[PDB]
Amino acid sequence: DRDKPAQIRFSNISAAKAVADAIRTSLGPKGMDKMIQDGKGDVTITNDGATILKQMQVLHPAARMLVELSKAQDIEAGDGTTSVVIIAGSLLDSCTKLLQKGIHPTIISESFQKALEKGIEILTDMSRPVELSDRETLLNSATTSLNSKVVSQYSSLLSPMSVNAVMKVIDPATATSVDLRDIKIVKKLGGTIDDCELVEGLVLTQKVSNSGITRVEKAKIGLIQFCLSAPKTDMDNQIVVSDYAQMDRVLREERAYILNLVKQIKKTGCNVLLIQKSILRDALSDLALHFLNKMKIMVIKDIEREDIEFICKTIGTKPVAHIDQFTADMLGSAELAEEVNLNGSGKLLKITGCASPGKTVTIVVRGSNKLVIEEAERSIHDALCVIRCLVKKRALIAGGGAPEIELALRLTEYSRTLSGMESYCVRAFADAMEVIPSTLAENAGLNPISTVTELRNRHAQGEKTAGINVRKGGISNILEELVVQPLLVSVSALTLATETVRSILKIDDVVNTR
Amino acid sequence: PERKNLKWIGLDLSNGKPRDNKQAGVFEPTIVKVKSLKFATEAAITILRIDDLIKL
Ligand SMILES: Nc1ncnc2c1ncn2[C@@H]1O[C@H](COP(=O)(O)OP(=O)(O)O)[C@@H](O)[C@H]1O
Repeated sequence: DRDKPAQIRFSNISAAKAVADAIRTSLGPKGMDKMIQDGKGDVTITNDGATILKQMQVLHPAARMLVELSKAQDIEAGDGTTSVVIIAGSLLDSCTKLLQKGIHPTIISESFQKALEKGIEILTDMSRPVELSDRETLLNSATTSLNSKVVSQYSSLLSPMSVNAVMKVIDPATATSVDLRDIKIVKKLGGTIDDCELVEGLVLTQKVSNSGITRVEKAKIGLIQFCLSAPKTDMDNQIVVSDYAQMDRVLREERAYILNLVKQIKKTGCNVLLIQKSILRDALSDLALHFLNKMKIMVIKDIEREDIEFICKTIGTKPVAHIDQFTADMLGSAELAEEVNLNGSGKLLKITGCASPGKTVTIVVRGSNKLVIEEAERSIHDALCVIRCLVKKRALIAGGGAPEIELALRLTEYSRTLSGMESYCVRAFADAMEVIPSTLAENAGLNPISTVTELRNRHAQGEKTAGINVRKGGISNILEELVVQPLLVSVSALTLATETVRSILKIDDVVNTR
Repeated sequence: PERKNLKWIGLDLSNGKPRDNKQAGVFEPTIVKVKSLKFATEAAITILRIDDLIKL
């Protein structure tokens, strides 16, 4: 009937509001910390919203939908994964009082879609475009958008890695980017972090052997995937062992059995073999390794699946399996190998990979004490992420609360100008846009209502004036502070929030189960 | 403002009478006190920065 769907909608709205209010005092650089307690008694201090959203667990359709929305927002854009929850909560709080009066959800959804389209068009018409066909303007935009993510010393430390990673000019200013398609940043322990340089081909870190000379050029990779494990017995001891007889049998089975397979395999050119991880093999027979020491020995272990996928994509080959194989589709490229250490500990080999169809290049970073390596990794990750976000479009704008107030005033004037019963619903959107500046003013340590009123008055008087400052603690113009953000991080977020609100509003009736 | 080396009397352990801790007192390293004050301030700031402890 009508009471059951109304109660279901009220319960869903209450659950969504509780989920949104469980975390709210964390937006901005001056956010509060939270100590999450584990099930065993361990406590962990954190302040990121994504970690708290992915760590906690709760069974509810609205909570699962919000988690999926946050995950999609973090995957698509990559920044600002906490404002969408507040936007959805404000929209649901507005829809609550909209439905309390007696309005059909179809008109409310149409008004929300119209308001979203108007806000998107206003954000696109207000933002200013830039250029990026050359390298000077691109480097200027990079150094202008990179000096506002972390602290000053960390920024100065990551600037060399940033300008080394931004030099990867492969796509000639296309529509989309492939920064997540052919990038494999490895990590190496030991040495100095200053010894970093872009490396093509392939980089490994496992010792080949320990014999005489191993400086050859035979494809430098063994395309083999068949089983190399020893045939396991049916039980411990099949018979009674004491004197000879049984000793000679096992001796011949250990010496004159796998050696025949090694001989029949080594009859083909390019004697390069390897193996994957030693997660299922108990112990490898060293007699086979001693017999393989002659006529050139080359073996590399500790190989994962991602390494195989990277090698099969950079070179441009396909692995083969099975034993009955009389083809010749397993060779590679021969150029140069056999590398030594770079004045320090830790074995690491590099291959530049000359004359190869795949121009994939990675960055080999280092560090010490496992303290500046992960930080630099996260820094270059955020760097290439914001670089891809900037190269995806061309529009940019500054943050602080001014665009939110501008959009709220525009929606208010549009609802005042546009006629129809839906305009009231549009007015609800006008009351669901002044949450970020109020939260920022509350977290800064000033009066939020007075600051919001002053910002609204300044926007109504001189259009584009200033916003909300954090370092100084007042109202200063943003043009002096080097801080900007792309337009996609707002447009995509607003569209996703509107879609989630429409999906959670269109779902009602009864919730049957099995 | 008359001087900075004198007029720095303190407490005494033998009895409850102020005694000048210059002609017969025991000096203490200032770096130790500075590090202790810095650690105390850091601990106070860390404790005050903690909001809630609920499993979120
Ligand atoms: N330098 C700055 N000056 C003013 N506001 C800032 C500055 N840096 C960040 N902010 C504000 O902080 C908000 C984001 O805070 P936070 O949630 O900690 O980061 P994220 O959204 O990337 O997770 C943004 O809305 C932005 O307005």
